[PDB]
Amino acid sequence: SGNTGSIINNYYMQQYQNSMDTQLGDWFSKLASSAFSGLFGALLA
Amino acid sequence: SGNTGSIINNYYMQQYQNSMDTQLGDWFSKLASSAFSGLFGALLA
Amino acid sequence: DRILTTRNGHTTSTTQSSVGVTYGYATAEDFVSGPNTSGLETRVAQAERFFKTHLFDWVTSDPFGRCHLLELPTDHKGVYGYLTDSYAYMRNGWDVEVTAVGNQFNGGCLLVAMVPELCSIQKRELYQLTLFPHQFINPRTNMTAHITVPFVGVNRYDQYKVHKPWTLVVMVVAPLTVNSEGAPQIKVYANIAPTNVHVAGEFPSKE
Amino acid sequence: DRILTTRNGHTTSTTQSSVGVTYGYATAEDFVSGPNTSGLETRVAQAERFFKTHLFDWVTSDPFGRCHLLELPTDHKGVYGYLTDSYAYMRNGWDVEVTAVGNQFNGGCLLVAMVPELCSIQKRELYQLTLFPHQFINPRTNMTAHITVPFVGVNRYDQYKVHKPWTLVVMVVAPLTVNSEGAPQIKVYANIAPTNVHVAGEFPSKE
Amino acid sequence: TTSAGESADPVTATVENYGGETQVQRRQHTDVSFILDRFVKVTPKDQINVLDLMQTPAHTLVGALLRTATYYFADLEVAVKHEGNLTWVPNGAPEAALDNTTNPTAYHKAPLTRLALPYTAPHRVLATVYNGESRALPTSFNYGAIKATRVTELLYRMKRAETYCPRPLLAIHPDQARHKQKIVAP
Amino acid sequence: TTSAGESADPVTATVENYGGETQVQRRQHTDVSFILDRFVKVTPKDQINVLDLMQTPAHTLVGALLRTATYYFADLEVAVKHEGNLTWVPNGAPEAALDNTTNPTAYHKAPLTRLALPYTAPHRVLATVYNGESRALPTSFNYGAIKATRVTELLYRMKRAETYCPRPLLAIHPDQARHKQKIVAP
Amino acid sequence: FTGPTDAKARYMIAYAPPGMEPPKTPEAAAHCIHAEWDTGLNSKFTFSIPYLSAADYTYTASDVAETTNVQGWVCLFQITHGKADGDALVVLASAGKDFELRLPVDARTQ
Repeated sequence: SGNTGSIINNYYMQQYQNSMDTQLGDWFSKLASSAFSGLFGALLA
Repeated sequence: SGNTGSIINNYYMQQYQNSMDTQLGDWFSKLASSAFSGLFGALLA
Repeated sequence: DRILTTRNGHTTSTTQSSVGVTYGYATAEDFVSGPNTSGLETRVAQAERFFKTHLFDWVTSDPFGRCHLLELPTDHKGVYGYLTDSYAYMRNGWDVEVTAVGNQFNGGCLLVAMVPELCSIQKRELYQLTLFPHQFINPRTNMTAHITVPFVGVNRYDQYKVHKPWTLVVMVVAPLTVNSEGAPQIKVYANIAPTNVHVAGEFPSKE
Repeated sequence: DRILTTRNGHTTSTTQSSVGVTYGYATAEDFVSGPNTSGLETRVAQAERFFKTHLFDWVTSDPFGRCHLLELPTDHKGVYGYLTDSYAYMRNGWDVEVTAVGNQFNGGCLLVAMVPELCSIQKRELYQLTLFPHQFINPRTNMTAHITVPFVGVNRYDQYKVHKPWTLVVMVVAPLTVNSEGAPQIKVYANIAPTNVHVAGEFPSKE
Repeated sequence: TTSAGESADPVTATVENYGGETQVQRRQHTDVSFILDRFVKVTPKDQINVLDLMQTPAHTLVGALLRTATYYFADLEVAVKHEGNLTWVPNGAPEAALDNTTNPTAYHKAPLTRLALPYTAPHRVLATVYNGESRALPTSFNYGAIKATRVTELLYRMKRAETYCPRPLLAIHPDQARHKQKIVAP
Repeated sequence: TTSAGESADPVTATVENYGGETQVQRRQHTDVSFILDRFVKVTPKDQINVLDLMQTPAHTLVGALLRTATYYFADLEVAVKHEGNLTWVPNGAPEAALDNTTNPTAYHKAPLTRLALPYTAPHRVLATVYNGESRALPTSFNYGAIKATRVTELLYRMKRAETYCPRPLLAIHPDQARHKQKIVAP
Repeated sequence: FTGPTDAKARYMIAYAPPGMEPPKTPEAAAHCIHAEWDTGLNSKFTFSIPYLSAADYTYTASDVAETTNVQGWVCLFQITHGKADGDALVVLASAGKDFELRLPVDARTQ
C-alpha cells in the first residue's frame, strides 16, 4: 500500500485512522507506456 | 456509536463497562424532516 | 391569496396579488435560425434575468393621460448591456412586471401596455391604448402588472443600437386618490427581463 | 504536407507544418459541477474562441535560456475578458498555439511549455523544462507549437482576479542563426483560446 | 418561499427555488454522542470533589455544549492526576465514606489514573437547570465524589451522552462587524 | 531510433535496436507513496508551530522530493519531543485555541509523542507553489498547529501521499567531471 | 413582515459574491443572485443564501488580518413601501438542508 507492512489487521476503525475520501460523480504511467519504440526505419539485416 | 473506534470487541463484559439501561412498558429529527419546502406559489417559468 | 412567483435565471420575483400574466401577441417565440444569419446565431442564456428601473411618481395631481414611455432595450449596465456592445445583431422577447405599491385605501388606476414601435403618442389615441398587450394596476385589487411579449419586427434580428422595437407605456386612467388612509404618493418601478436572447456577428474589440 | 486546421467557436487557424497537438496532463476536462457551487455554475460557450498576442522578437543575439513568461488569463478586451469582470468564480482550460515563422534556412530552436503556477523561473531549472506540457519549434521543421491543457488547481473554480494558474513559457534552447538565407529575426506570437469555460456568481453592476 | 408567518411550522427553503441544486450533507461531527465525548478540564478542589457536570466551565466546548440540553444522560469517565490513593464514593453516599478504602479506591500510578464511572443518580435523567429555585441545583444531581491527598488535574468525559429540550447557546458578542480573531497561518 | 523532433511524443528506445535484450524492471523504491513515507526533521519554533509541509528543508529527501509535485495530498503523522502537554488545533482555528486542553492535547510521556493527523484543509489538494503571488503561499495550506511549553524535536511523515504535475528537481552542481563524494567503505 | 394590514412593501435580497464592492442600490444589486417579494396575506418569506466558494469548505471565523470579507455580502433592500413607514421586518436565520459544520475546536468562545 505504501511504507506500511504488518499482516495483522489494524486496531482502529479506519475513519479514526486516515481521513475518509469522497468520490464525486495514472496519467504519467499511460504516457510512459505509450512511448513509441524500435524504428521509423525500413530495417536491414 | 459515539467517539469510540476499535474493531476488536471490548475486553470487559458490558454490564461492567457501561450502566445497563432498562426499557419500561428522535423528535427534532422528525421536526426537521417535516420542513415544508419549495413554494406556496403558483410558479411561473 | 393570488400568489405568483416568476423566475428568470437565478433571480425571482414573488407577488401576492398576481391577477396573472398576459401574453401579448403570441404565446411562443417563433423561428430564430433563419436564412439571414447563416446559422451563426447563438443563444445567450445568461442575459435572461431581471433588472429594475424606476418609472415615475404617480402624484395625486396627475390628470388622466399622464403617460410615461420607456423604449426597450434601455441603458443596461449588466450582461445584456454588454451583449449590445459586442454583437451586431440580436433578438429577444421581454417579460415585464410593473409595480405600483400604494395601499388598498388609495383609489384610481394605471394602465400598463407594451406597444411595438412607439415614437411618442397622440393624446386622442391614448383612449385606445387597450389594443396593445396590457394590464391594469388598480390598488384596490393588485399592485403589479405582468406582461410577456415575443420579439417582433420587420426583421428576424434587430440592430438595437439603431432601433428599439418595444416601448413600455404606463398611463394614468383614473387619478390617484389618497383619501383618509391611502398612500400620499405612489412610485412606480419596472422589473424587466429579456427572453430567448440570441446574438450574431461579433464586433471587433474596442481598441 | 502536415496540415492541421483547428477551430474554436467561429474562428479557425490552419497550419501546414503541424507536427500535431500535445495534450498536457489530461486528455479530457474532469468534473465541473461540484459541491462548492451549489449547481449555480454555467458554461459560457461564446468565450471559447482564439485571441492573438505578441510574445517577443527572437533576436540572433539571444543566448540559451532567454525565456519569456506569459501568465494566463491575460489582459483581454473581448468576451472572455468581460466574464472575468462580471463573475466571481470561473474555470477553463487553455488551448495554445505559439508561432515563430522564420524560414527554413534559419537555425536553432525554441521550446514552448505550459507550466502550472509559475511566478518566475530559476536558471538551472530551465534545463528540466520538458517536464511540463511542451513542444519544440525548430524552423527547419515546423513554425508552430500546439498544446492543450485542462483546468488545474487546488480548487474546482478559481478567482482569476487574484490567481493565474498557468504560465506560457517560451524559451530559447539553441540560438537563432540567420546564415545566408534565413530571416534576420523572428517575431513570436501566441494564438490562445479558452476551453470549457464555466462561470459562477455574478457581481453587482459597476455603479 | 412564501409561507404563513405565525405558524411556527419549519420551512426550509432549498437553493432549488432559484435554479441550483442542493448538495450532500454529512453531519457526523455535530452529533451529540460524538461531540460530547472529549475530555474537559475542570479546576479541582484540593481534596473532596463532587463529580458534578456543572463544574465544567460554561465557556468551554463540552461545557457550553452540554448546557444546551435541559435534560441529559451520560456515563462519566474521569481522568485524574493526584497524590496518594484516589477514592470514589457512589452517589448519595455519606461524605465520611470517602475515607474507607473498600470504596472503589485506585492506588497511585504515574502519571494519571483514568477510570469509567457508571451513571448512578436516582433520577432518570439529570438537568442542567432546575426551577425549584428562582448554582442552586439539587444536590442529588451528581456522579459521586472523589477524594485524594491532593487532586491536581481532573478531567471529565461524557460517554453515551443523550440530551433533551435544547436551550439557547450564544457566541462571543463582537464590537466590529466581524469578530476578527487571529487565525492559525503558515 | 529516428523520430520527429518537435513532436514531444515519448520515444523510448530499447537496447534491442542493436541486438541485446531488455531486462526486468522492479520499481517499488521509487513509488511515490513509498518514498515519501519516512520521518523528516524540521527545525521547530520554540512554542507555536504551524504544521506546514513547506517547513521541511528543501534539500532533504522528503523535502526535495515532495517539492517535485505541484499539487499533493497526504495525511500527516508528527512525532514530537517536547516538555509540558502538546496541543494540536485543527486547520483554520484561532491561534488562541492552542491554550484549551479539550483540543487534541497529548499528555507528556518519555520520550516522544507520536500521533497521526488527518488531512483537514478546506481545499481538495494542497500546493507546493502558488502563483497568487509573484514563501508567500496561502495561509490556508496547512495541517493545523501544535503548541507545547517547549517543542524541541519535530518530525513530519506523509501517509497515503498523492502527487500531481511534476516540477523540476535538481542535483548538487559539480565543478569536476564527477562529483567525487566519499563513499562508505570497509 | 409585521406591519398593519394597511402598510405594504416590496423588499429585495441580493447576494454579492466577494471580489468587488457590495451594491449600494437595488438597481445595481439586480445583477446579483437576488430574489424579491412583497407583503401580503402570507407574512413570512425565506431565502437561502447559496453556498459559493472556490474551496469546498469555508472558515467559520474571521482572521484579524483579513478585512475585505472573503465570503461576500448579503444586502436587503427596500424597493417600495406604501404607508408602511415605521414598520418592522423581523428576521431570523437557520441551517438549510445541506448546511454542515466540521472539525471541532475549543477557541475560548464565550
